[PDB]
Amino acid sequence: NPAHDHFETFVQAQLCQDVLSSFQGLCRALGVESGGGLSQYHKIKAQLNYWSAKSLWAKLDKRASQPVYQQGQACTNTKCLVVGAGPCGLRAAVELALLGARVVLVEKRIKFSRHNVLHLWPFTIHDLRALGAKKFYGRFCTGTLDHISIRQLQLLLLKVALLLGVEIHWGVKFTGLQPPPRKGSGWRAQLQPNPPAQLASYEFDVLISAAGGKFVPEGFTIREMRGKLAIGITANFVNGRTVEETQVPEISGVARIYNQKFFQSLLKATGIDLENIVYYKDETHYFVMTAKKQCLLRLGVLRQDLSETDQLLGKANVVPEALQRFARAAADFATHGKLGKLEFAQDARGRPDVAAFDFTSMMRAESSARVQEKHGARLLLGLVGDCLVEPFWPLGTGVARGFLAAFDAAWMVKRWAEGAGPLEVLAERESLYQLLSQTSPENMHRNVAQYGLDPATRYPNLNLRAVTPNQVQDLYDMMDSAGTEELLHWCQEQTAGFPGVHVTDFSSSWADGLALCALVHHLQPGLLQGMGALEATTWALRVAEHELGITPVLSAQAVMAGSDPLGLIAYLSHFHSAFKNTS
Ligand SMILES: Cc1cc2nc3c(=O)[nH]c(=O)nc-3n(C[C@H](O)[C@H](O)[C@H](O)COP(=O)(O)OP(=O)(O)OC[C@H]3O[C@@H](n4cnc5c(N)ncnc54)[C@H](O)[C@@H]3O)c2cc1C
Ligand SMILES: [Cl-]
Repeated sequence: NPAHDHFETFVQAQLCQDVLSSFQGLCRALGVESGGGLSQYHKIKAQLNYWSAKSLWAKLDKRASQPVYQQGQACTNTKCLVVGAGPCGLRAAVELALLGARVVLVEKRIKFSRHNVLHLWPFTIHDLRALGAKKFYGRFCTGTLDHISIRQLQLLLLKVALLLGVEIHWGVKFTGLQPPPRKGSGWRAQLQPNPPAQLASYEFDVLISAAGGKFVPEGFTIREMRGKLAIGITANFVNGRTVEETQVPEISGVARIYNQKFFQSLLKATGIDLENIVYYKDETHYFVMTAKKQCLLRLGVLRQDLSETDQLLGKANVVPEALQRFARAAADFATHGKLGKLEFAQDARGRPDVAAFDFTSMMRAESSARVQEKHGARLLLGLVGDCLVEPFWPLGTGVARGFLAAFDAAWMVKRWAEGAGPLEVLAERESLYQLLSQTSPENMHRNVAQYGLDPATRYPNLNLRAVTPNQVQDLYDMMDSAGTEELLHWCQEQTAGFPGVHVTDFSSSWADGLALCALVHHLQPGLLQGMGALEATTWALRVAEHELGITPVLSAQAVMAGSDPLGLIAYLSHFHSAFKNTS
C-alpha cells in the first residue's frame, strides 16, 4: 500500500529535505497538490483512513473545530506571507491556516541545523502535545522531560504546517516590501534569490515576521537596552543513552538562587567562574553557561580584551580548543563526572558543538504590529518570536513568549478579518504586547489545557484597553474623512501669507507652533521673534482659549511631537466650526 507507507516515512523523517521529499511523495500518491490550503488537508485525511494515524486527525480536528476558527472561514479572504520557518514562524503559520487563511511561508535556509535545546513552559507542552508531537517525535517530553531541541521543534511544527496546507518555500530571503503600484494592486514580497514567478506575483494583505533576533521589517524600530557585560556559552555533547547517562540528574538553573556554594567549588576546582549553569538531557547532553569576561581571558578562551563585544566574541578572538576545554571542564564538574568522558557532538558545520554568545542585551521592538496602506490597499504587519522580544536563554522564555506572541498575532488577524479599524486592531494588539515581557507560568492562567487564541483564556484580569486607538496612530502609516480635506484646505486658506508657515498636514506642519499662531492671529486681528516651538504653541493655545473660546484638545508637547493627528484635527475643527465662512 503506497499511501501511508509514504506517510510513515513522512512522520519519522529526521531531515528537512526528506520531510519535504516525503510529503510531496505522499501528495502525489493521493492526487493532492502540496501547497494547500485546508481543502487539501481535507482530501488527505479523507483518503488515509488507517489506524494509528486517526489519533492525529482527531487532535487536529479538535483544535480546528473550536469556535474562534469557526470552520476555516474566519480568514478565507485573508492572504498571508509569513517570514521564518523557525518554531515561532511555523507555530503561527498553523494558527493562520486553521483560521482558514491562505498561508505562504518563506524560509531562507534549506535545513534545520540547530541542536541547542529549548525550555518548554507547561502550556507549550500541552499545546504541541495536542498537535500530535508525540507521534512526530517519540521522545517528546517523556516523563518529566521539559525541553526539546530546536530542530526537533521544527521537524514537528513543519509536519503540522505542511499537513494543514501551508505553501512553504525554501532557500529564499525576504529582503523588503514591494508596495502597490496602483489600487487593485496589492503588496508583494521582495525576495532573493529571486523566486519563482508565482511567488513573485503573490499579493498578500498580512505579513507576519518571525525571522529571529536580527530581522524586523521596515518601520518596526528596536528599543535596545543593555545590562552588564554577559557572555553566554552553549555546548552539546554526544548523549549515548546508556543507563548510566540516563540517571544523571539534569541541572535546572534556578539553583543559582538557591545554591551558590557550587559556583564557589566550581571556581576553586577549575578556575572557571560562572554566573549560572544549566543542563538538559536531550538528543545531546546540552549545557548553557554564563561566564565572566575576566575568567574567559585568564583561561585563554578569549585572545584579547576587546571593548567592542561583537569583536570580543568574533571568530578571530575565540580560541576553539580553549573554549572546548572550558565547556568540558565546567560540564564535567557540574555533573560530577557521572556522564563519563565527554565527547563533543558535531554542529551542522561538523565542528565540536560549542559557541559563545552575547547575552548582554534586552531588545524589544517598540510595537508588535503596524499597518501600512497605499492606494487604498492595506497591509497588516505583525511581529512574532525572537524578533519581537529577545529571550534570556538561561530562563527559557523563548518558546513560550514566542508562542504567546504567535497567538496574539493570529488573534489580531482575526479582528482584521472581522473588519475592525486599523487603529482598533493595533490598540488591542499593543495592549496584549504590554504583558509579554513579564509573563511567567506563575502570573498566567492556571489551566493551560483551556488555552486558546482568545487572549482572555491566557492572561488573567485582561485589560484590552491598556493602549487606546489614539495612542497608536504612528503605527498606522497611511502614505497614500472628506471633511479632513475640507478642514485642511480651510486651514491652509487661513494661515496663508505668513513667513515660514506652510500647512501641509496635521502633524509635522503644526509641530513648530507657527501654524497655530498664524491661525489665531488671522482669526482675530490686532493681538500681538525666536522663542522655541514650545512658546509659540503655548501662546496660541492660551490665546485660542481666552479670545476664541476654544479650549486645548492637545497638550503643547503633543502638538510638537505630532503623534496625535486625530486630536489636532478635532481641535482645528472647532476653529472651522466657530469661524466657517457662513452656515
Ligand atoms: C544559533 C542559535 C542558537 C540558539 N540557542 C538557544 C539556546 O541554547 N537556548 C534557548 O532558549 N534559545 C536559543 N535560541 C533561540 C531559539 O532558537 C528561539 O527562541 C526559538 O527557536 C524560537 O525563535 P523564533 O522562531 O522566533 O526565531 P528563530 O528560531 O531564529 O527562527 C528564525 C527563522 O527565520 C529564518 N530567517 C531569518 N531571516 C530570514 C529572512 N530575511 N527571510 C526569510 N527567513 C528568514 C531563519 O533561517 C530561521 O529559520 C538560539 C537561536 C539561534 C539562532
Ligand atoms: Cl534538516
